Amino acid sequence: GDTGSLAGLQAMADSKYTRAQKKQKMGKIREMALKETALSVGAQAGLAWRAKIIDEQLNKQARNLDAIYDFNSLVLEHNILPPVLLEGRNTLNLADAQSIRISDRTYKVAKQAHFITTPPTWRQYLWMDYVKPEAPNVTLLPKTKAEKEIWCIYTERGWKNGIDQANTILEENIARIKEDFGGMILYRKLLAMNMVSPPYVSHTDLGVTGDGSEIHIDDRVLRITALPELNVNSAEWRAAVAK
Amino acid sequence: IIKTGDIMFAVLDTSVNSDEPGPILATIVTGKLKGSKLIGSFNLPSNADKMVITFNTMSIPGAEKTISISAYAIDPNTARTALASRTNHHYLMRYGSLFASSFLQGFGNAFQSANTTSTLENAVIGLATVGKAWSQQAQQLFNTPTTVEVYSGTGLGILFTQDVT
Amino acid sequence: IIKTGDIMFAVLDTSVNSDEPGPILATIVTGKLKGSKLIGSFNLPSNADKMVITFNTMSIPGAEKTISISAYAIDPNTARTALASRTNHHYLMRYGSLFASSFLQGFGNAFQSANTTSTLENAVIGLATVGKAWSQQAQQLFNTPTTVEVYSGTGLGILFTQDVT
Amino acid sequence: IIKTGDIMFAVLDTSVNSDEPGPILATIVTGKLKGSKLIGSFNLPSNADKMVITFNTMSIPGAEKTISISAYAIDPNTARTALASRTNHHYLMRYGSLFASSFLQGFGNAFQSANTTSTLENAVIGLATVGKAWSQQAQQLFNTPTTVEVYSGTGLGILFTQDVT
Repeated sequence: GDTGSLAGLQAMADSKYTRAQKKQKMGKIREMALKETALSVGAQAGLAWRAKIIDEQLNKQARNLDAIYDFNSLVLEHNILPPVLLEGRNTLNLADAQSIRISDRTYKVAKQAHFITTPPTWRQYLWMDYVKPEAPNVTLLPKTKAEKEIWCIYTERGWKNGIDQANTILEENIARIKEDFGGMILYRKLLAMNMVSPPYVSHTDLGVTGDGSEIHIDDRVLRITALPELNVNSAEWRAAVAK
Repeated sequence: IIKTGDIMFAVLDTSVNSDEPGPILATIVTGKLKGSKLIGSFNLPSNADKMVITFNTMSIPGAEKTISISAYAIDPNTARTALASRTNHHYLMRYGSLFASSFLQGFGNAFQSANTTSTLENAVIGLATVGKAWSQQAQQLFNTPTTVEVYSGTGLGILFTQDVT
Repeated sequence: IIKTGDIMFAVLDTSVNSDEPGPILATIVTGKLKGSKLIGSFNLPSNADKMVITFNTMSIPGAEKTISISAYAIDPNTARTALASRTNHHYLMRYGSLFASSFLQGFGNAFQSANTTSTLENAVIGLATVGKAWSQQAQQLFNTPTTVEVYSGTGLGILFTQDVT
Repeated sequence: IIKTGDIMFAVLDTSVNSDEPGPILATIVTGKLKGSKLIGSFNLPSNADKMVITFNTMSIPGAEKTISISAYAIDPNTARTALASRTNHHYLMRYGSLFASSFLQGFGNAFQSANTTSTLENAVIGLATVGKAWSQQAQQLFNTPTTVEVYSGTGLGILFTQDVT
């Protein structure tokens, strides 16, 4: 080869390599067709199998997820989802030359609080979809054992790739639901820290109403008027202590 | 940018005999343009000592374009224009058929003529009469040339003619 | 966007013999267009070396449209243009008919000529007169070639010619 | 600027038989034009004592330019326009076929006529009838000339015809 460069050049000076390359040219020309199809069927099979296995594991261990993810504890007295807060520490920006902007900490409202009917569960965040394919079609069938072997190993590599993609999607969803849970618990902790206003919601009650055909005995209209937000006056901030 | 007359290599995967015209595709796998596939046709030569592929319609992936380089073929690892196939396809069958029809005609007529100087008579009968119709039909169908056929597992070398963007 | 000269697959399930042209349907089985049906026709080759399918009228489900991208067929798992069928449909029938008519005529005339040098005379009679009319009628009907016929259970490959949307 | 009719050299790399015309490429490897190339075609002469290359389409690398100095080729180190190839390709084959067909005709007719003054009669039969059809077919096919073929690993010299920039 080119690593043993002078030896390879003196070997190519002989015509035996010239008569040897004419078959490997046809081999590499016919080589690339099988790999993509084997990779495709391996990707589908491995992805479906790994997704089915991981959803089986999730259905096995569903109980402690319900134990740890008490969204129902996070709601307030008028059935309102708490808003989402994000924090960051030791911020800096070399935006350009002759300019450095640093700051100690940052806090950002991600998603605003709103009314809710039922608390969300982890199943809306971590359950992976599962449509098993059972339709194998072959473009070019293997005839030699060498092409059968490379078809097998490329199907296996596609199986591994589908496994990796399933793990990646699961990990991103894990990060997403952990982000939402951390945002809610950080809102609660910062409200305890007395940095965020509580939401304020008014009520308007009316008695019997309607025409002669429709009546409603008592109606109550509940409307939030003051959304939560952070404050700018620093003096109202009670800190903490421990023993 | 393609030089006026440079050389490339392409992957040909589908075979065709020289009997019916139609579109055929190859796939350039090296060089500047990658993943590109090229449709065109073939030619029917008067003498079957060579066979070439007329390639004119190129498609390069990435963009929705169809450029118009008309390109021709050379046999890889030969640097020649010959086609690696058979050329002795349809000589010997029509040769033997014509010779057998002749030999039948001759058998009937000569062994009918040499009678003065029943089974042998029936042999004379059969060859005497089935020689002639087979002889004229063999002279009718004797004119079919020997076709050629490219293969479905060998790529090709492509020399260019014009420039493209 | 379908590129100029790429590969697709279909399945042929309704058979026909290559005698009368008409619509023939296949169903595209993989790729971008799913559930799609394609009607087209065939062509008659004068030589019995291959047989190909003219597919022109495409229909995609979901949206009620009819584009007319035209494409041809290649033989699956051989990547050739031939049809997997029989080409010896009508050789030996006309061969044996013509040769029997000839041998009949020869039997009557030569066993007539052998009379100089009743049942055998009646053999001469029958052979001498039923040879000739069957000989000219066999030369009349000798021109019909061997037909080819597709199957009702074979897939096919479809290579594109133009781009669509 | 190139003088009106000087001498340059190039290296020819792609071979072709003198059967079907086609584009051929060479690369100018010396002179001011370095890496430049030239495509064109050839000629089919009445007598095969020489072979010349119709070279017209000249490409200069780097820049997208295509000048049109049209020029020819001569044999290296003979200072002549001949080709180093074989010219006795198809004489003896048709000679032997014609002579054998004739000898068959002669054997059948003369050893038929020498009967006055069964197996020998069958020899008369076979040669007497397979001589004639093969004889007229050999007179039909006797006309195919002996072709030449250029080589894929020999250089060439190019004498100029017109001036360029």
